Amino acid sequence: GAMAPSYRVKRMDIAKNDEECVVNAANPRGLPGDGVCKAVYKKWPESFKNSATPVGTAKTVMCGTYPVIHAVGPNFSNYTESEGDRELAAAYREVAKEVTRLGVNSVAIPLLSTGVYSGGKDRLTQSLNHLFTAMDSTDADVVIYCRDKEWEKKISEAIQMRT
Ligand SMILES: OCc1ccc2c(c1)CCO2
Ligand SMILES: OCc1ccc2c(c1)CCO2
Ligand SMILES: [Cl-]
Ligand SMILES: [Cl-]
Repeated sequence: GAMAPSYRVKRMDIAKNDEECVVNAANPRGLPGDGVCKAVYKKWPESFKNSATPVGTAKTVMCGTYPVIHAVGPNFSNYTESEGDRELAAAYREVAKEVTRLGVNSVAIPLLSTGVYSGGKDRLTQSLNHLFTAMDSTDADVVIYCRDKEWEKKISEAIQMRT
């Protein structure tokens, strides 16, 4: 575990992370995808061997010894707000199981269902709060990766609000 498990946020490409494993914002089919998923495919293409897994689940595939945790958030275009909320909570609970199983001391994690799967809504708070609910009981250092300058500020404020 980490010395003093922390949350941090960085505004940069998760494919450049400095952590012991990465969480992909995957699609259920293990396809290269777009956004975070395509960055992950370019950097760790070997990790897409038999990476297909259902919505609300996570499936780890090793790229060398580097673990890629393929987490499948719901596409809110297709799910109801209620069912999508359940599946998004579930995906992060499966990430926490994988992070624990792997024995890593740090993980790089994107905000699931906030991009193309957001159904055109701002889900920063929804996605981050489900991230915290899952990861709070883990002792890995968590580094959240985002693209937008205003999102960085809001995620940082949310982390600091808990102290
Ligand atoms: O698409 C690659 C990429 C990802 C995050 C990010 C940047 C680029 C600039 C600021 O943060
Ligand atoms: O612009 C697409 C994109 C790619 C990688 C990545 C992000 C976005 C946020 C953190 O990591
Ligand atoms: Cl997304
Ligand atoms: Cl972002």
